Amino acid sequence: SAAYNTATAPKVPVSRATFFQNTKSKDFDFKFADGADAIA
Amino acid sequence: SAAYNTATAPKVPVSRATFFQNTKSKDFDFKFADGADAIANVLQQMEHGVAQHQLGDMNVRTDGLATVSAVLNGRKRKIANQYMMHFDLF
Amino acid sequence: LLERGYGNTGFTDTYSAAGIRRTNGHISLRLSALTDDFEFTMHPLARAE
Amino acid sequence: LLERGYGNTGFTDTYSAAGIRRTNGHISLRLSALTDDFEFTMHPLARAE
Amino acid sequence: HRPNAIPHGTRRLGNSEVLMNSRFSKILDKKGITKLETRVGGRKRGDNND
Amino acid sequence: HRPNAIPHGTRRLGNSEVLMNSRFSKILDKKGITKLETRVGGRKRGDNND
Amino acid sequence: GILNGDKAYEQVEMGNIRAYDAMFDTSAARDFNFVGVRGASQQIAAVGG
Repeated sequence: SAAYNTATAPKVPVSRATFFQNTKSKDFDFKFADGADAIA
Repeated sequence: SAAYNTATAPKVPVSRATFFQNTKSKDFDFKFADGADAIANVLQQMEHGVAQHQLGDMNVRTDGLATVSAVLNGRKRKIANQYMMHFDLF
Repeated sequence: LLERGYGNTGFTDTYSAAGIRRTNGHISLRLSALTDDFEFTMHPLARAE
Repeated sequence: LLERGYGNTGFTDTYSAAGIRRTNGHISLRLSALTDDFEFTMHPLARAE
Repeated sequence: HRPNAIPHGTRRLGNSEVLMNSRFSKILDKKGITKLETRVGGRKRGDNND
Repeated sequence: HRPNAIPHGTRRLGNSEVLMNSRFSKILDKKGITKLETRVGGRKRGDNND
Repeated sequence: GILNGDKAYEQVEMGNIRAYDAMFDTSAARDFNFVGVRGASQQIAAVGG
């Protein structure tokens, strides 16, 4: 569209996990307490 | 069958992956371009925007013995290992 | 160039299974320093779209 | 405080792809020493039953 | 550094090539190296005598 | 140890904080440190003369 | 946030691509963006100074 492009090869598909560390432990699952009342 | 055998215990089953390294990256999947025409194939490889062998991986301009190289990168301890491939120009 | 031998050791020509056990540090430790999870991050087959 | 520069090296301002290849040990080796499989063994959200 | 070069090589050996030599040279009990020692190993003829 | 402290920090930096500095300082070819050397770098005026 | 050591994203090398982060394709990534590779590369390079 009025701009001339240059041919190129397909690039390596990457996601977030390629570059950045997941700082969540896969060994220790901290559990949470129930409750839906605000005074409680 | 005329040969006397000796009893023995079963042995540990092994495959190729027990001894030899798979030198294929499981993190980076290089993608490929479509095409089934041969004249188109010449045009695809000759684009200035792509390179088959990098210029640092080609000792082509020698009086005989042109070599083309590759590098194996270890992703754990970050040690590399260079491999060559020798062609003749005689 | 220096040549190898069984100088003043009790070693002789054993079989491969017994020998590799006898060659403990020179095979196990050397091989650990020479190895990673090698992979090819390069590519010889590049075509434009 | 000491300033960085291309003193007596052939280096100039290259592009990012060619430069990162040129900066081999200062990126690959430094990053290996600064990284583990970090995780959070702490917790900010604690409620009694 | 250890002089470990590739004849007819294409690239200069980088830090990741000399890191392999460094890992291999620091084996337990110096199992990755050949030692050197400085010791009398000959007799140079003395100057102005026999 | 390297003096690497956190201003307004809450905890004292433990062994796992100085282990990070130790790993980073032992890079190949001393790529993780800035060197120091002892050498003439000035001229103190001699006592009882000019 | 924190960079990674589990992958060799700094050793990927492609021919005749001038920018480092032009080697990577984030169209299919649901959690990652075109500004997430530019930011990652700026942190990758800052490690080497």
